[PDB]
Amino acid sequence: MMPTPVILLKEGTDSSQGIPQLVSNISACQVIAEAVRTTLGPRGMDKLIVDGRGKATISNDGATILKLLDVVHPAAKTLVDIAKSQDAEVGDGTTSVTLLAAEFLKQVKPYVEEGLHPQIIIRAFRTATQLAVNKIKEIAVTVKKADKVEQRKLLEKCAMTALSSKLISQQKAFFAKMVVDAVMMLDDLLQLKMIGIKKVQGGALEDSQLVAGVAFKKTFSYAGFEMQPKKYHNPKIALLNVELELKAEKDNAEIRVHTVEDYQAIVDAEWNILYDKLEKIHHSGAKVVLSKLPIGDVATQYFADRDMFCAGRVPEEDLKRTMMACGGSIQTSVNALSADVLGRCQVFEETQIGGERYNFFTGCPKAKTCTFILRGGAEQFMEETERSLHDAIMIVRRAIKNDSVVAGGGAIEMELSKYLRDYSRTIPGKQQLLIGAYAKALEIIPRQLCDNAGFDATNILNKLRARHAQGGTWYGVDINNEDIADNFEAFVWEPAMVRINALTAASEAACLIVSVDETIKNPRSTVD
Amino acid sequence: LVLSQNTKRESGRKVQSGNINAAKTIADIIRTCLGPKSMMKMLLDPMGGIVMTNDGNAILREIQVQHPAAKSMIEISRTQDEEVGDGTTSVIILAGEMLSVAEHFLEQQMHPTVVISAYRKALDDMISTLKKISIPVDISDSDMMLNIINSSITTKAISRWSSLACNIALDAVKMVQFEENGRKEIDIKKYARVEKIPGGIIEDSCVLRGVMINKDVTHPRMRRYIKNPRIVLLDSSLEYKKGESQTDIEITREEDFTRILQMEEEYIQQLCEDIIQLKPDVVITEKGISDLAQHYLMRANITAIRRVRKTDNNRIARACGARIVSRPEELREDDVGTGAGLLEIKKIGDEYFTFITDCKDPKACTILLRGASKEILSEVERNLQDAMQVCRNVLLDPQLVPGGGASEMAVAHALTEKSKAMTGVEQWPYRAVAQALEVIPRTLIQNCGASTIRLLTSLRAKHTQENCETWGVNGETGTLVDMKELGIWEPLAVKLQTYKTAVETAVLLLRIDDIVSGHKKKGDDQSRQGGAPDAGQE
Amino acid sequence: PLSVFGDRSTGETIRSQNVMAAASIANIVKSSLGPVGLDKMLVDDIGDVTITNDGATILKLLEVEHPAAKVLCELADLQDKEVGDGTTSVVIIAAELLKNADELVKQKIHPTSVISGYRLACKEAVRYINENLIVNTDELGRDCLINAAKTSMSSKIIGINGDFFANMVVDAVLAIKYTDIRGQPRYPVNSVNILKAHGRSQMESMLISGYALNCVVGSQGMPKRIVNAKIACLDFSLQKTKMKLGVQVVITDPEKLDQIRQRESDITKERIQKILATGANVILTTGGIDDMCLKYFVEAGAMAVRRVLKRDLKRIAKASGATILSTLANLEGEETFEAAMLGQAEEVVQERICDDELILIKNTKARTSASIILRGANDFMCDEMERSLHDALCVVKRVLESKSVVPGGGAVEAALSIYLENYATSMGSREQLAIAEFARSLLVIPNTLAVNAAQDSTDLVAKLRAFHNEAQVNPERKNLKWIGLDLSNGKPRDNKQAGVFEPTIVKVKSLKFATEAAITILRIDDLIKLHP
Amino acid sequence: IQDGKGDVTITNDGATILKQMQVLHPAARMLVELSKAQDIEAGDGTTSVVIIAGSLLDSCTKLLQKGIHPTIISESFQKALEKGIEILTDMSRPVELSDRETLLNSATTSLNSKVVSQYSSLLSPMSVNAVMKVIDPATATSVDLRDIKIVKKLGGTIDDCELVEGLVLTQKVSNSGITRVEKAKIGLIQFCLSAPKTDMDNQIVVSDYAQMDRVLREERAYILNLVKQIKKTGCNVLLIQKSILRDALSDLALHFLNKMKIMVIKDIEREDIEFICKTIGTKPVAHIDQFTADMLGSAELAEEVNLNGSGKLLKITGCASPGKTVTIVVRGSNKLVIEEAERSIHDALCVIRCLVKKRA
Ligand SMILES: Nc1ncnc2c1ncn2[C@@H]1O[C@H](COP(=O)(O)OP(=O)(O)O)[C@@H](O)[C@H]1O
Ligand SMILES: Nc1ncnc2c1ncn2[C@@H]1O[C@H](COP(=O)(O)OP(=O)(O)O)[C@@H](O)[C@H]1O
Ligand SMILES: Nc1ncnc2c1ncn2[C@@H]1O[C@H](COP(=O)(O)OP(=O)(O)O)[C@@H](O)[C@H]1O
Ligand SMILES: [Mg+2]
Ligand SMILES: [Mg+2]
Ligand SMILES: [Mg+2]
Ligand SMILES: [Mg+2]
Repeated sequence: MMPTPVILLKEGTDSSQGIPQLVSNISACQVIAEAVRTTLGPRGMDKLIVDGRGKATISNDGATILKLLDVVHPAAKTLVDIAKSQDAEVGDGTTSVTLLAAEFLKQVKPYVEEGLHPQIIIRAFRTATQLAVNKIKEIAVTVKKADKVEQRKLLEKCAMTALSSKLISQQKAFFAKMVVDAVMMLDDLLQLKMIGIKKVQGGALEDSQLVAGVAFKKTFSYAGFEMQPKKYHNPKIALLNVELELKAEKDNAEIRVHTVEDYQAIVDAEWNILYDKLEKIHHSGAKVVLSKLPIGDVATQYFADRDMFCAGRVPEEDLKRTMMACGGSIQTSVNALSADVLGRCQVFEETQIGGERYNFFTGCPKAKTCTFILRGGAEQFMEETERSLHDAIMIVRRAIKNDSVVAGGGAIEMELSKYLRDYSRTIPGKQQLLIGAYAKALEIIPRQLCDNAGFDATNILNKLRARHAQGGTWYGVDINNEDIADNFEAFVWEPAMVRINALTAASEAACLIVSVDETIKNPRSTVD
Repeated sequence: LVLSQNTKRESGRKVQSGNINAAKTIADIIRTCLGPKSMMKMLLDPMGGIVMTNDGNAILREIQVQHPAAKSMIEISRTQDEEVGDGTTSVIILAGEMLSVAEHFLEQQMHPTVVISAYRKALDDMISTLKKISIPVDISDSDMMLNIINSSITTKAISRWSSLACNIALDAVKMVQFEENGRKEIDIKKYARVEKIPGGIIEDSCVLRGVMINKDVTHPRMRRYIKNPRIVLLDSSLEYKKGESQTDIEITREEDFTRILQMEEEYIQQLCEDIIQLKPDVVITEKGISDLAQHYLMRANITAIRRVRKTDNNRIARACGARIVSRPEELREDDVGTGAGLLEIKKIGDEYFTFITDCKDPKACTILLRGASKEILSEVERNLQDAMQVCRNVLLDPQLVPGGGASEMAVAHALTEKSKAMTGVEQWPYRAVAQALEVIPRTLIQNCGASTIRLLTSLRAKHTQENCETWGVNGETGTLVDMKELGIWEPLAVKLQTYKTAVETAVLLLRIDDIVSGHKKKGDDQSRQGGAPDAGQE
Repeated sequence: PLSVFGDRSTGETIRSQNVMAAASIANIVKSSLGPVGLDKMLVDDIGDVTITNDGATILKLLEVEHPAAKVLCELADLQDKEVGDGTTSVVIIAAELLKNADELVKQKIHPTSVISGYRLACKEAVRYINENLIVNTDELGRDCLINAAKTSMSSKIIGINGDFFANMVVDAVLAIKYTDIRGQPRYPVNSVNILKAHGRSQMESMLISGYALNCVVGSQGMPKRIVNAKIACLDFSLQKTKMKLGVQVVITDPEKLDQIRQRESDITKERIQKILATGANVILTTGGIDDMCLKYFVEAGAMAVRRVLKRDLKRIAKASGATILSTLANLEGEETFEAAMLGQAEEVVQERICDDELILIKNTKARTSASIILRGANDFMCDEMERSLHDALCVVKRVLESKSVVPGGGAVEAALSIYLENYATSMGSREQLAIAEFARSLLVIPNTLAVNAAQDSTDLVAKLRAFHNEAQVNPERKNLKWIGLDLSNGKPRDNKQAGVFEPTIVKVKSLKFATEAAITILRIDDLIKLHP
Repeated sequence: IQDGKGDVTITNDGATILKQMQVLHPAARMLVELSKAQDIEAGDGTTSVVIIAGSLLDSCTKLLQKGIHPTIISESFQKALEKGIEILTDMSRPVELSDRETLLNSATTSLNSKVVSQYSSLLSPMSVNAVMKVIDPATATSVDLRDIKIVKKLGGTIDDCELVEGLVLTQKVSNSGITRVEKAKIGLIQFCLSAPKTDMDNQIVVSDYAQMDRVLREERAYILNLVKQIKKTGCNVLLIQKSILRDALSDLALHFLNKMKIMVIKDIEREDIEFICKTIGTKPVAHIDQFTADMLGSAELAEEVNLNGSGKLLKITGCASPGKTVTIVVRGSNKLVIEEAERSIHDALCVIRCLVKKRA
């Protein structure tokens, strides 16, 4: 090229064009996939990443891992994006989505290198994706009985599957019961803010617990809080948005008096304002008082003398959960404290949980809320436990809304590879290669399972291809036996939407990455 | 890493368009230096020198570039200058135009090999058409040769003194013509030296029937004017020098030092006697001459000149008809040089100059240039080299071709007419290379300050008739003329070499799609060239 | 824990790196493969420019640091040394074998098994070529040589002019033919001299029946043309005689000094007289010739040439019938020069070539020799022409030594892909995959040809494989074996009838060398790079 | 292993790996010396010995932690070592070197570990023939592999390796035109064929042109008398030792030898002299007076064979009174596979040597 006295773009513009640019995009995607490969499946491992602040994060969750990697490659950002999208729409499959997208790209890399027009590749991807999605919706098992015991069994198995990859697999049956107990209490929108997850360092995973009620940590008590009682056996609960303390009646308020009698009247007036609020709260019958706003030392001692319980600065979310659990309403005014707005539980307590003090409202039968209390030996231990439970909870919600299950261990992947191989053998011959490549790519899930487990993925995939071509649709990897097995009978169940969205997202990422033929980086402004 | 950090690599349409643009830039540098109305350029050498010229090779030779395509174009100009000695701008412009019309086809999805095949076909047919429209010439017609040389200098600054320069070049080339042992030769490079003495007037510049050197007598008693000098040429020093071996002497006797010094003097006497045996008038040496040797030669009434360059001595040999010798004992009358008619040694300016300038049948000459300054005389020398190289090209291949772009238009028409039968996919590049030949008339018209569109249209139309292969442009009036009426006739060799170089470089630059740069030489051991064995060869 | 003073890559990391390096090297040259391949510029950090299509040349000029890439560069060099063609195809094939083999190793197929399969596939591909894909040049005559030369010259800057360049190449190889013990005809190329001279077009390149020397006469008074050339090839210098190191001149009688000085020159004179006494009109010497001696040659009417190159001298001697003499000394303790030690030639000339003269020795007896003067537009073109012509000469030499050729245009690679993908089914289960991958790798040559032609690589190679499968499963259609790519039309074509021939040794050695290189790189599973 | 320089090494040998990667830790350096000792004593097993050492130490870790003194550990290891010697000797079986199949299998196993495992069918029999030529299977108690010269030549494939029974020399032929001597009588001279030169500081003092000419004449006569005394014995191949003091072969001597039709090969190295003489049966001649026919070696052929544009080799094929010496020519396509081919062949030879002594 030539200098050209005046240049078109700003000096520093980096333009990568053509087949080399495309192959480099595919290679960057391969890197991103490798970064999460070893987390896939029951034999998957966790990753430790460290930030500039020096805080470490340990996770088996692919979305988390990729969020933490400071990926900057414009083409490799797309895998991060589709992992985020999977975590958003479904809550599981985040590693599978990245693996599938990268494997589609890897499989079409040879044809891309030999000048095959990308439009042809994206057409093939769209076709094979629609076919595989319709096939999942076709062979997905949806029990049409609406039986409750079978609908709890289904959710428990889907949750156990979603949890058989984490550091809580050795208690996953335990946690699965709780996850179901958790989502079977939420009302109809299955709000996640309605499930509380407290992390109390200290204790074992089996020491973790679910409270069908609410629980939250003690909140900056003043003097007299230890004079209060700490157990109530049928309390009525006043939930408030009220600051209970001697304060300026208003910030723009100015008192003006010209008499010492008026001075004393004003002092006593502040005191009577406060004492009137407290007396209304007391006469409502409430033996427990929670305020989203502070409760001063005067109010603390007042309630201690009346043998009531008070907690201020309660977080808004914990208050809303207390409301949905005990059955009251949050009051900014204490002037109408009817039993209609008070809440009620069978037991209130303040107990010690591993160095911390926690208030438990337990016994709420009308509870649309639950609170997980997770124990463990490290901040990141408990954080990854919470992430695992988030996967299980999202899985259980999606299953509740559509109990249409497929099998795992790569069973569904092998079935779709079979179906698409068959379909490709019936079409002209250009799309044949690309749809066969789609099929060969789908095999990355059982292959990676076998790899992470320490098997001979080749022999196992041979067994699977044969057994799926002989008749049989739910045969996949059996990890503890280093073999294959009917995973639908082994109860390796997976909501169909998981793999549906995985294929959709992976195919979209592949099509996007493959449609880009040029990358133009402008030079950074405000260089620094 | 895999390749070095300094290793860059470009590839694809970017490289192609970049090479073509570099070539087009080289062509735009010297596009205005074409024709009889060209303008001069004053280039500044890195040695503080100055070069005023309208010579394509001079310009592109004083420029330096870093793009390899531009390097290739400068090498084009060098090749054309060395081969034919003219066309150094026409070749560059034609290569630029061909690369442009190839950029047109590479923008589309045509492969460069297709363009190259079409270019090779077009070159074959250009050659055929040039040989078909050419005419012969009787090289014995001095007026014809002078007009041929005028058609080559009319474009250069010495066009003002045209009869003079033409006669100079013609006389010089005709004299330096030499046949020996059945092998014809000209060799304007080694003989026909151009010596330019700044000062005087250019109209007094002349070609001598002999040679001239910048030397004086060794002793002021020598003659500076001899009217029938017998001349001897030597490669050996007329001094007493050491031997090749370790010849250390050992003296014990008193008479031995004096006897050894007298032995030296007697050796010098013996050399000079070997010389005087042949009775020469002038003795010319490439090496030195001792003062005692001067004494002996002077006693013999011999004028001696020393420390002459080997090339000058060879020219003197060719001029006066002598054979250079290295051992005076082996001197013969067959080696003595008769043929010179006058040796003179005259003060030109403040410098003594030796002339041997009345020779009969001199096979070498000296063109004595006189003028305003060193730069002006350097330009005159370059123009004279053009003229003499053209005269030589003619004497070798006496076929003539019309100029003014007439040949370019005739060939363009012939190729356009042959392209109709093609009916393939190479007809477009073929017909582009045919219409790329018109950049010569076009450029000419531009340098006149006339209307390219109208004139080139009228000319393209004229050249479609039957007997119109000779119609072209008048570069001083901006009109159309018959070349047999104007007089601008180029040598067929010049045009053939021009077209060939242009087409071949277009081919060379179209075959390039990738550039790897920055890598090191990997060669430091005294610049390894060829030293190695092979597989037997018996 | 190790404490080694260096870096360490291990496992999939270093394997991926090796494959990346090999791929990089192969992608450098992939664009220069086949009649539609294009040339490359190379700039030497100083403005020194080199245009070339020769893969070995390109990889020699490159500045490579990775060892897995140095291996492929050395591979191209070795192919250039042992064959003279295939230097690009061998690199491409080695890199593709590495790619597919590393893909297998990622699937956790052991590298030993991949290596066994590659070795087996190489053996069987060589055998299948030698048994099914060879054509004997005897059945075809001389046009086979011209077609092989044109096939090698396609993809070079002497491509379309191959129609004529091949004739020159063929003539030259036939000219330098010599028969040895066992009566085997040998064609020792590198005895054809190739000179470069920018100027007249390529079509004006010249084949000289004889020899051409990039030298000139030593004195301008000497003749520059001689007809009945009697040639004396000398391996010593003609200068004033200097006594050797262990000899000193010590004068104690001044009356001797003159005579001693005189001999220092008279000795050399006598030698020259002896030479000239035999009739020698041309005297070539590897050493120098003082002016004193040049005068003897001038007066005799002889042509002396100094500083000639030893190899040029050996070739002129073998071709003209002369004997290179390091000394004028016989077995009788005297010093003489016999007229039998002379060579002969029908002419010796100093010819003008673009303001630069050279020497032409034309029509030598006792053997025929060959020179080629390449004529182009500048030094870059001429250098590329020299390299291309050397490739063509090597190709014709191989065709004449081993009289077997194979078709081009990916025909051999397509046939081997078919046969090896069918043959893998019998050999093990993982070695089976390795042999299938070797087969698939072989297709990178027609793939690259089609890609470079800017055509549908997939469709074309699929049609190729279809033709060759029909040929290998229908015994009445084995004549389809000769089908390969037509890159001027993008269509398969009978390449044996089209004239696209390559020496069998090219493909065979390409496969063997590519397989060995791939195995060597595919055996590395660790790397320790020590700090300098 | 890419060392401090650009020297690359692809290797499967434990001794080579360890000595090529500077380890920078006293214990690691001791392990390097251990692998060296195994390479000396046995020649193969250099990885196994290092792995055994590392494993014994990793075992000592937990013992030290248990609280055992690291002198109890050493002596108990000595105990286990003697008992293990006993066990291994008990499970061993004797072998006679006449059993060619046991040797072939030993060599094949030594090579399976290596890169040339593919070319085992070629390199194993050559590695057994080499050790069987340079010894007397009966009464032999060791093997000197210095009697087995390996000659690495870049070019061809590993399938082109050879077991030249004579000797091969990279020193080229100076006699241009004369190669492939049949019925060759070979003479190895340690004296110089050039102008006379005393061991003292000598000079030739000229004081008359007559002496000047006579000097060259007498030099020619001296050199010619030398080449005649060589030719008269029937010698047609001439190996000349390397001389750095004075010219071992003047151009005049080369001219005369060529006219006498004698192949001449100079620059022979002073370390190859015992090898060349043991191979051909020549006897080194240091004085022209003793250059007799009885000091020559009769070979059936001596040729300079081209390696397909990858150099040249001076190969002598056939030799009367053949010596307990053999040469292996190692071909290859890159210097790294060649270097590992050489090392692998050395491992096989050292296996057969480990078999000649301690026949178990
Ligand atoms: N017990 C099991 N046996 C075999 N395969 C399993 C088992 N549990 C989960 N899997 C499979 O492992 C995969 C889960 O991948 P994982 O990394 O755990 O979560 P994600 O869904 O985010 O990829 C699914 O294909 C699932 O079918
Ligand atoms: N008087 C003229 N009128 C028209 N054309 C001319 C005239 N004189 C020369 N020409 C042509 O114009 C071109 C001038 O060439 P010039 O400028 O000397 O550069 P070069 O000869 O080195 O290419 C030549 O093609 C010549 O034939
Ligand atoms: N005229 C042709 N038509 C079709 N294929 C050709 C032709 N010439 C060469 N080829 C193919 O291109 C491949 C590479 O050729 P080329 O690049 O010239 O040699 P190299 O690979 O040694 O650089 C060869 O294998 C040959 O089969
Ligand atoms: Mg999961
Ligand atoms: Mg001109
Ligand atoms: Mg080739
Ligand atoms: Mg071993």
